[PDB]
Amino acid sequence: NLKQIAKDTAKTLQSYLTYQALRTVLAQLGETNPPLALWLHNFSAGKVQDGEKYIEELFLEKPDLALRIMTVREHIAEEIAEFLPEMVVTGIQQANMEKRRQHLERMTQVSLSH
Amino acid sequence: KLTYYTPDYTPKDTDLLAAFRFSPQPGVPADEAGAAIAAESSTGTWLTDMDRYKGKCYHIEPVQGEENSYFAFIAYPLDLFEEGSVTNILTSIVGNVFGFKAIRSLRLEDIRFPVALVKTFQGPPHGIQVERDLLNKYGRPMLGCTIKPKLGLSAKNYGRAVYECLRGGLDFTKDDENINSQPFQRWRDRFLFVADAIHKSQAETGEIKGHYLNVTAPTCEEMMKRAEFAKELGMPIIMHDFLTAGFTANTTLAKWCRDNGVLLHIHRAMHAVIDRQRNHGIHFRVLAKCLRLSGGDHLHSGTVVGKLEGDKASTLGFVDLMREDHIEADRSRGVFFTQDWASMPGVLPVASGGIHVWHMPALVEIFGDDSVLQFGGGHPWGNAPGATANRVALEACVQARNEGRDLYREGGDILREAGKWSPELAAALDLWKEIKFEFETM
Amino acid sequence: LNKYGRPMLGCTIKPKLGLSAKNYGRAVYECLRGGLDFTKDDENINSQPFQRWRDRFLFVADAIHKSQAETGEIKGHYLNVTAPTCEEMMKRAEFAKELGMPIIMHDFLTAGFTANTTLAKWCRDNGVLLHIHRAMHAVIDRQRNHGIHFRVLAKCL
Amino acid sequence: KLTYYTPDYTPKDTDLLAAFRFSPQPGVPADEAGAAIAAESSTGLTDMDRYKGKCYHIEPVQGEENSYFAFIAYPLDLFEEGSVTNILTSIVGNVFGFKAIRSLRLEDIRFPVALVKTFQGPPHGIQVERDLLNKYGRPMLGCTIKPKLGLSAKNYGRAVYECLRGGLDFTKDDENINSQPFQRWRDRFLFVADAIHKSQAETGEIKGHYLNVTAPTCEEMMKRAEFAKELGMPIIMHDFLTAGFTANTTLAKWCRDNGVLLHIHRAMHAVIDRQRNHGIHFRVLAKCLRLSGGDHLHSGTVVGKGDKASTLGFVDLMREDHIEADRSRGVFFTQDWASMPGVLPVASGGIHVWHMPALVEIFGDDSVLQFGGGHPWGNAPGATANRVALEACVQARNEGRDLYREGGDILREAGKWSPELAAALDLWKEIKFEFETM
Repeated sequence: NLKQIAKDTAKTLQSYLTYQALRTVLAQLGETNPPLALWLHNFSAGKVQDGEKYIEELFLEKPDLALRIMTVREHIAEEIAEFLPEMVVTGIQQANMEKRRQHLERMTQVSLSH
Repeated sequence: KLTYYTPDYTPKDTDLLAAFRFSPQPGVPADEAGAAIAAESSTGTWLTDMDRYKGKCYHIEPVQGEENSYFAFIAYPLDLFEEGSVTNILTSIVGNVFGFKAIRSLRLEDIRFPVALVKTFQGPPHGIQVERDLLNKYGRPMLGCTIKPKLGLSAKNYGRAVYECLRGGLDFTKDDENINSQPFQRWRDRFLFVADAIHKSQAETGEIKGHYLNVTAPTCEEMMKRAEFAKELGMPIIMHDFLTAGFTANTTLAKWCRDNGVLLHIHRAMHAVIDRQRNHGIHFRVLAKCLRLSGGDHLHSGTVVGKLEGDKASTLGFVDLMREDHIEADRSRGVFFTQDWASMPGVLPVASGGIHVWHMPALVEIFGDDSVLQFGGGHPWGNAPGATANRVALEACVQARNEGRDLYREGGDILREAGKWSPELAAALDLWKEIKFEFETM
Repeated sequence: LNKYGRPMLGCTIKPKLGLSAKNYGRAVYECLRGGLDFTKDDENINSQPFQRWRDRFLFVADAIHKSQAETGEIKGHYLNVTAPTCEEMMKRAEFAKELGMPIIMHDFLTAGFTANTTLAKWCRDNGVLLHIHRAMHAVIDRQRNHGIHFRVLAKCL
Repeated sequence: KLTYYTPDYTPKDTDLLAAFRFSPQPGVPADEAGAAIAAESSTGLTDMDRYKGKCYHIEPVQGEENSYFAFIAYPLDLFEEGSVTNILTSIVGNVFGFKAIRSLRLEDIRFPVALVKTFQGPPHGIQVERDLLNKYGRPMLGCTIKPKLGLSAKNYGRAVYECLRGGLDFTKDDENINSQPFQRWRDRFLFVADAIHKSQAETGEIKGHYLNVTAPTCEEMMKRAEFAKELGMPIIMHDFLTAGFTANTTLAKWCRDNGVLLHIHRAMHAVIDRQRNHGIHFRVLAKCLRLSGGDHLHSGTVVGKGDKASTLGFVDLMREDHIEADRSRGVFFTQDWASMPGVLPVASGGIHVWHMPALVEIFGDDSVLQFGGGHPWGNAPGATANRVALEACVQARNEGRDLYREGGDILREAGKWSPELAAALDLWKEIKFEFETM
């Protein structure tokens, strides 16, 4: 149930933080090394979905490149993870009451026309 | 001065063992609880050597994480229990101890039946291996399906629908579990027409067909009257609701089955009343070991894919518990004690309800060859095509496994390919336009 | 049996257990079909944790019927009804009869003479042939200086 | 090499264990023999390793040259539950005919607890039986009528009554009396029933007679057993060996169903258990009777004949719940019974009254002292003599006396209170050997 849901979200987040670690090294290497940054962009296109099936694909080819992102994804999560929960909940709660407000205003528009 | 809590007692092999989990009320210490539970289930009164008969609580530990929850292990002398009688086992273990005023909640988690006691039970009337030789079905799980709806359908017509299915390439068919003998479908008639469907479909497919006939009845007399008559028709399989009918009535039926070489399907109606809540009741894991012991060849283990994690591990555990001969204690799969069965035959777990064709590769990778995958409701073309679809999907799955493919990672394709050969399978797969979540990229 | 002018050919199947009913039965068919009159249960085969008699009987019956129709010759297998109680021993013979088997076997010595006298009458009543295995005979009849000679036990049987 | 001789295998508790003594023929190595005996009794797609019987220890019987003890382990799957017959057939069936062995004898068998749990055993057994007969605190008295035929059932009936009223607990049917032309069984039953009813009323003590149900067919045996049940008889007897184990196992379940005690007579046993070098020893058979079903069993007299050491052993085996291996008493492996009840040993034949204090001290309160014939005054005074003699002994023991070095006095003393006991003792002017002193 919930034990299962959180275990999933964490692995998805771990897979998405892998995507974002690739996007930072590509932006930081999009200037210092344009030819090699172009190669990494071609290889990783559509391989983003699974975070652990991506690292196993990059370790099989360029080992120095795979260990870098591993340190990068480790740095990001150790920094931004603390702030996550607050932003998600109050984000959703805001979004939700806002969607309900607009629904009650849509409700009253169907009310007075009836 | 409490002789019912013995922390040093190492259990004998011939002992019965039981693992309870409990929440003690404010004030009650854990050792007071486990001892009382031990006393009540055994002697409990408080010149002889009574020691033999006193059941001992031999280990207590708090549940990892959960606060105010403890595991209590209790040993029971082999002499406490009447032979072949699960009834007596139950009455002895779960009879009273659940009512304690000093306990917030009690849940029975597992029981180690000693080999010495296991030997006093008949067990399954046939069990996995025998039943394959009986039906001549090997190398794949068995396909069944449920007919919807319940009543509001004449015998002639229920029977017709059963034929449509079986003829379409399915092994089994089943009575709705609340179908016994009502004002508009008396059993004698349901049995006549079902028999006719089996004989016809069987001759037409050249394959052994069966329908689980629900002999569950008000009295032992009546229950037998029906099984007796299902036998007369040469039916290879009957079903019985072991829980709502009760264990005594079952033990009886399971023996009769062995005597008449009739396979015995077991539906666990009303199981959820007992086994649902984490904090109270008995776990289905226990009732399954019990159903193994009393008797039965199949048993509804529920599906493993509708329900999520932790059922998974726990269900895998007790599938093993009813199938195998020796089961290593593994806490992570919810198996508290190592269980032997001394060559007592295994029960076929039955994966029931809420599952359609897409689930097929998953089901095979989980349950393997020795399972019964029930399919009750619904394909856009009718019963037979629906059956064919399910059948081809299965055949496609088995071979894909035997060829050496990853039924999790390749389940999609293994079906899509097979679908290019069965339009019935196509129609069915195309009925479920499946959802996948990709996060935003670029 | 309609067999005249020659002795009768039987044969024992090896091994004992560690063989399913379906498969024991298969081996029995292979033999009988190959031109033999009889087949026999290993003498310590009654009803064990991995070959309950009811199943051994089903599959043996099937082999007889098939092989018999295929050879056009009367086939039989000695079914070992030797059992713990007179009740059980009869339960089996009764059921071997139900299958139309022409012959059953019985260990007269380890089962005992009372139990046998009983079975031998039943056989005459149901016209079922009765094969007799002398298990445990060697315990009594081996030594020259002590015991009973098999010659006697044979007159008794 | 052979996979039937495994010198390192430690037996699983759930195994069935067997101890054989054999002389191998000139040339035949011991390990080959133990392995063939193992192979033949058990088995010989080979995941067969489960079902094979293993020979796991061989040793030379001290003193006796060319004698070996072979220990064989059997898996719990080899044997049909509740079948003593199949147990035998699997163990003794064929291993005794080997041309490579000069002689084989089966000494002991450890029945595992998981198998024992699949047998009824005694339909009542010691403990229960007393509660039923109301007899406590002393061994029970019985005696055998003599002769067999040549007595009209009316007279056998009169003779029986004489004994039960004389102060006995039981009388017995001469074991070769089933139904002969001049004593048809139903008549015997009637007159024995009437002898119990009379004598029991007059004494105010539960009286019994072991009615001999042993018959040609099972059908017939039940006809007798249960017409005996119709008469309200407390006990019936059965020749478990000559009748057969199957036939018995049957009767014993019936006895539990109808609450009728079971007296087991061990006819024909000498044909099997006599010879040291060949056969099955009685201790095995005794265990099998306990397993099949029976409340009494003739364990034979002790005071005649080694006999002692070996007899006390299996008396322990048929009475106790747990029995420690002790080779010196004949106990080859430890034996549990898992609360299966004990069988009352029966001391039969050859014993007159002088033996009484011995028999009490050897056997104790849980035994039947059977006294087959003859007191100079008739059956009744004979029965009285033997009762007083016994009562005298139970009390002498309870007071703390030494029944070996005092037996003499204990009887001569109580001998001065029963003139019937006095005349019984008079009959045997004792012989003691003194060496020439002075």
